[PDB]
Amino acid sequence: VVECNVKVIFRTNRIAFETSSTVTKQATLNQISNVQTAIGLNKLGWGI
Amino acid sequence: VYIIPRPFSNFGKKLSTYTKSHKFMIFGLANNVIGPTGTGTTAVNRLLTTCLAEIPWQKLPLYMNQSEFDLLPPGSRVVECNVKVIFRTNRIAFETSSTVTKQATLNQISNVQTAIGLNKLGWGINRAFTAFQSDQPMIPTATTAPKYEPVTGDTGYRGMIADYYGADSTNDTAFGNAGNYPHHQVSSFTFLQNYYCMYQQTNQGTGGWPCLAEHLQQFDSKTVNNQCLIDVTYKPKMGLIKSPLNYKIIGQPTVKGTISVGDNLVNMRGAVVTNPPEATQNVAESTHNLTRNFPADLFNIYSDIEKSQVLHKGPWGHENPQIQPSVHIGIQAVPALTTGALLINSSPLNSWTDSMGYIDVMSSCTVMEAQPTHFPFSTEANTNPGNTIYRINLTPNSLTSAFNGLYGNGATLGN
Amino acid sequence: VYIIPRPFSNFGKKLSTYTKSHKFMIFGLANNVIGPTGTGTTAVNRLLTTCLAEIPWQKLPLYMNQSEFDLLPPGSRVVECNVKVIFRTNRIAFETSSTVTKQATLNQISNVQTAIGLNKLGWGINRAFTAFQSDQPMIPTATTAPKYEPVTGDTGYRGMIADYYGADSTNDTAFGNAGNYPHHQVSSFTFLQNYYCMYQQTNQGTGGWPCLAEHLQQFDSKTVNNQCLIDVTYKPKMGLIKSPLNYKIIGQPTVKGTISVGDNLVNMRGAVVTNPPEATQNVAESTHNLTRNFPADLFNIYSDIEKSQVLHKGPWGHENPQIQPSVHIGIQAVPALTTGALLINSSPLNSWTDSMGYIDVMSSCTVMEAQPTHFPFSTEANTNPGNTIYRINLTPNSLTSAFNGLYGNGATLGN
Amino acid sequence: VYIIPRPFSNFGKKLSTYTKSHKFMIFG
Repeated sequence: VVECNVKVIFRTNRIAFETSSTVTKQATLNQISNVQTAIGLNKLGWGI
Repeated sequence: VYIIPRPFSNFGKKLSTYTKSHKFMIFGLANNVIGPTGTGTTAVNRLLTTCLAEIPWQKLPLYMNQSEFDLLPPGSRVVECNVKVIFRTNRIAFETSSTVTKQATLNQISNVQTAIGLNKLGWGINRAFTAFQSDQPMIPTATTAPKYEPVTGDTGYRGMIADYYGADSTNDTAFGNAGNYPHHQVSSFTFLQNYYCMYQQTNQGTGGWPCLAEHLQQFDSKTVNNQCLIDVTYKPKMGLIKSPLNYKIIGQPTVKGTISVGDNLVNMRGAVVTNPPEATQNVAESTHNLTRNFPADLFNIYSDIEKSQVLHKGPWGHENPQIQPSVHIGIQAVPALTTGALLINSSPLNSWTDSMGYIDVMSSCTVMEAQPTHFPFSTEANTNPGNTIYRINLTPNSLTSAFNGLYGNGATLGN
Repeated sequence: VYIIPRPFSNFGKKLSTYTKSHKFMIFGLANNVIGPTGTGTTAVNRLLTTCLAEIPWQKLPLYMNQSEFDLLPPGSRVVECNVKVIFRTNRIAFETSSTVTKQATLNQISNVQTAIGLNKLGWGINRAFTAFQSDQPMIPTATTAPKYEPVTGDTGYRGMIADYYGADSTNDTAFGNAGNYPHHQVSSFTFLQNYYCMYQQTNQGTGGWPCLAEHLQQFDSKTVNNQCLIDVTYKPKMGLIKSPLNYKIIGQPTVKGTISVGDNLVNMRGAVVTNPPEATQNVAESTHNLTRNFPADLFNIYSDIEKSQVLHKGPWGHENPQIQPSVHIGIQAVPALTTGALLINSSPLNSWTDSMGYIDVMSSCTVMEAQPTHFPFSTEANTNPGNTIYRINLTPNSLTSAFNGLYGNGATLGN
Repeated sequence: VYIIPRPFSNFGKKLSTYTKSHKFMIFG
């Protein structure tokens, strides 16, 4: 293998809608989410 | 000098045009869990399924209705005909039910996908209309002969023609608070009753599912939205769509001295041809071809309702003593199925949110012709063998496009 | 907008090249007293002989050896291949013997002669290897099937392959103080074991010996010396030199719905063809042709040592459902035989001074190919009928070039 | 002068390429 690449696009995310009122979890049309990417960590840092 | 000027009968050419704004609807058929052999006859075979709905830009009725077709003079041929479609939008459900699995969401991620040649050109089959599943009901289940004409097990379903146009001022089955509506004539949505898929069996030949993905494009719907993604057209290689013109038998010696044999040594090829691939194998195939040549002049259609008959007849209508080949391209519009929000535990993906796309399609075509006569008392339109036209008959279907290529259409009937 | 970019598997193409400096030797075969029928089967026929040695720029081994050939992937085809030769010089004997006739001389008059197309294109036959004469021993005597591969009456002589390359680290017959040497690999002269000549019988057809002289050029050797007189090349019309690529049987309807018949009305020619000249006569000939068309897909080679198999296979390998023709040109290098100084009384010319020419020949070629696969789990390289290739089989040899043209090679075996 | 030109076997290099559009899903 000479070189090999990956490119990714945050095509989008989807978050649920509590109908259930139940619990706790108040139902909302609001949405606050946030992507997070990372590279070397894996190999290079302190993890698994 | 003084030349006495000759006569002339210039027979003009009618050339019409037709259009129609169809409002088609597709469903996001969940990347159709392949159904094994649609028939108890091919039993050991399967169909990888797509939602790629098929726009019948080859069945005459997409372009014109009964009358318009009905009224075309003999020798009427479709010149060119086009389709342009607009991803007018798609709609995806909203799980209220919490039930199951399928977490309720105001989110939405869907994506259009169109494709052209695949059909005809690639390795697949249009097998559609179907028979299928309960909630998370987008994958389907019963294959079936694709429906263009109307089908019936005494009750009947369908009628492309009537789907777009309604019935006759008198026809019962339609007309009615509740029966077969004029749709097109009064804007209505109607579905694109055929989707497309790929066939393949088990052992007499084998290696895996080829890659559709690299033969159809996919857009982020919302992006491509309200924008037209189709607009390809076809100028049929031979679209004589009404019984041809009769050449008249009134010349002279032997060619009407008698109705005998008038044959001659030309030294140039003049008959239609045939390939018969001898597939035989013992762990991956071994073929053999044998060109078969054959005849010519008997008719083109009959039932009159053979408007629901195919368009490009390049493989059987040899015009005059010569030859040629080619297949009408094919075209598909649709949205990959929206996946349910199946939380946590899904580590199979098989829950599918119902979603329907409203694709706006306009179809048009030309077809045209002459009505000449070269004999003073001859009744009918008339020409000469110079062209006369000629068909090439066979026991079964001629190139049954409802079953996959080898570029031209095999002449036999699938599933 | 946002199109999701499709996949791609670009399978690269291996393209190699090969060369080799062969050191060939020719003899001035005395304008070969024609030998009557080399076989007790054609008994009444003859061969006007030339010294024109044949450079086998058509037998794969002239270009590459075992391994290189051996290691070519399926679908490997020779692209082009060339030969250039240099009249490195010739040597003529010196009669010491006074004996006979042949007056001793430090004089020398010799002359090179080369020729191209003759072979294939003209009216002759490569019949060589031979069986011959005592001093003034350049004319020869026994015709014989030309040797490229190895021949044997249990003892064996030859091996083009091994002549150039030697044996295997273990093979006895070679390797040894004295057995089958690596020649090429360690510069050695070796002979051009085939010379060329013309055939012709007695009564079923007749008029005399045509004129070779006007189909080969002759130089004053010494002039042309150490200068290359050949350098022509051939780009084979169809040089698939390794078993082709298998088209896989995994598309869909009928084409694998079953392994049945999938045939179709194309209306275009798609099968290989055949001429069968009906030579019949009563004092100079009378012919009749009858085009025969035929089949296609079974294999290309087997014994693996079919590297000693021919190069341009234009008359039998139809690639995909279509067609074509043509023959690899042919090439000859040599010196007209030096005449003895046969004084006074010679009023027949038949005394010939032994002389040998060292012609320096370099051969090269390209051959190349791909190794693609379009099915996810398919084992082997694989393509599609789109091309698949197809051979056309027969009982005897296909175009047995070792017996003279009619441009293409008759398919039957001579002498 | 006159050098007799040596042989040569240039073995070419296959060099392919591959791609694929995967559609992956993550959970928060």
